[PDB]
Amino acid sequence: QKELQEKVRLGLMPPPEPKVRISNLMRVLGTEAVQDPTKVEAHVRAQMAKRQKAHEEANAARKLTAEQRKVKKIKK
Amino acid sequence: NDRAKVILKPDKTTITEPHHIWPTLTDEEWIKVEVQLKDLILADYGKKNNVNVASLTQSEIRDIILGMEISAPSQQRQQIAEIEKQTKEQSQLTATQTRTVNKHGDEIITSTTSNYETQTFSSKTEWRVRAISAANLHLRTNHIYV
Amino acid sequence: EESMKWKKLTNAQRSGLNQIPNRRFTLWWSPTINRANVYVGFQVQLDLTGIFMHGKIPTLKISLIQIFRAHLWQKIHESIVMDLCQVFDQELDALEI
Amino acid sequence: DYWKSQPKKFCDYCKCWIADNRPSVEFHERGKNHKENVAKRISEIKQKSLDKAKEEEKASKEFAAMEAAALKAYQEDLKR
Amino acid sequence: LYSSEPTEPYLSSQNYGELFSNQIIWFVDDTNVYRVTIHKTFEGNLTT
RNA sequence: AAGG
RNA sequence: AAGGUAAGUAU
RNA sequence: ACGAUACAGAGAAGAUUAGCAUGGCCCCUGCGCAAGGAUGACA
RNA sequence: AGCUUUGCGCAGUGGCAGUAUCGUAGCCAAUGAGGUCUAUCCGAGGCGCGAUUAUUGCUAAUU
Repeated sequence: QKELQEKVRLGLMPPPEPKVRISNLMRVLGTEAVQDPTKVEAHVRAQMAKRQKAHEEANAARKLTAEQRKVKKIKK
Repeated sequence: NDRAKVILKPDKTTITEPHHIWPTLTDEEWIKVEVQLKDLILADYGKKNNVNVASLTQSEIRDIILGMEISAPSQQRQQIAEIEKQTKEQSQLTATQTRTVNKHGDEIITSTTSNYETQTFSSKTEWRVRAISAANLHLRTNHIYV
Repeated sequence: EESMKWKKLTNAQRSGLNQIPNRRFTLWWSPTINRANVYVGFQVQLDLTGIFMHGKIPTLKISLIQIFRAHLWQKIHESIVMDLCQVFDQELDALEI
Repeated sequence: DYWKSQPKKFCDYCKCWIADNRPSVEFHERGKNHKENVAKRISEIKQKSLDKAKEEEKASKEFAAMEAAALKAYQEDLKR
Repeated sequence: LYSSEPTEPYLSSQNYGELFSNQIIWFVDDTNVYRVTIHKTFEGNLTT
């Protein structure tokens, strides 16, 4: 956390945008949600899908190959 | 009402099912439709209020879209705000000399700069008002009761 | 007064905040406490105001200072004078002014 | 009944507190005392700058002399 | 000292965000309960 | 700015 | 006789 | 040596305000690490 | 070949509580911390001190 804060303050990293959900949509951007409801909904869902995609990519990237699963099992 | 109906159907291809009140538009099309409707609302508010839609802030736009009414303060309310608040950046640029008395009852001539009791009463007899009153006096000349 | 009741404050701050009920009580009955018949003595004219204090009633003086802030007395006099000016301007011909 | 204290301005030159509005500030600044204090402050700033310059040149001279003496001592110790 | 009836919570432009909760809300409008239609005839008469 |  | 001084900045 | 004048005068109150993320706790889900449990399958 | 248990990470979603969360080149502690109930029985941290908007950051306003 300290490293991320130092990166943000130093300018190497952009500041973190607020996390927004469906229940959090109005509380974060009520002024923007009134003028453009569908656009704000699309932006919020895009952020949520980006978070989910990052989670899946992290999980899958670090996944034992099917042959590698056997290699661990064939060795133990 | 009339323009909004035309906006709700950009093309004759767009149709409404008998059991749906609103047109069946895709998720992306609704963004453009909402933008167009917001532009309608802002433009008509500007037309009715003689203001430009560019200078309206996000909070003002939200208030316009909602039912919140930004009513212009009355002439009485404008005067109340002036009295209720201290003079804005009061500048004592004008000095007035009046004949007064001191705390010991001695007649004295004092020069004062505080901007109180300095309002000017523009009367109907003051020549400054009557000068512009006599301007364009030929309007009364065309219509006569001979 | 309600908001400050539940805030972290020092003893002096809370002691100062317990006087508002007394100030309200004093100004409610001010035309009675602030009398020359009640407090026999000299009069002191409140600054920026036409109010005479017949005694040091700081509980009343503090709340009278707020009411006549921003030169309210002068503004009232000026507004009344201006309104009478418009009244007499509207009746120039009828009153032969 | 909420008490709002009027803003107050502190004149550093005269070391006094005045009301923070255009009339009072301009009246104070236009006064003789404020002008005298400003002139005195400018004179003191100039005097302090000149004194600091004299002190730093004296310190540079003293350090140069001490460095020369130390270099001579180190040289004669090396030759020993 | 106050004269007007005590003010109750009102749906304003500030608490508008609080409206979007998971609880059930209803919007009751009686503007169009008694409704009439008038037409302006070219003769200057208007009908109801 | 004026007074002892 | 008091418990009744506003704190000032200018001239 | 006050006071008179001209100016200011609210002459007694961090009155602050929302959003998000961290942190605590408790599950749930996915992935990795290290161990292990129980069971099924004909020539 | 699947299934599944425990512990440790890494994330995601969700819920709860801000009279509490940490820090320990301070001290004591399974060679027993701490014991109102069950005591020839219970078995783990306790104490002192320090930090604080009863964890801490940014962001947006007013300033």
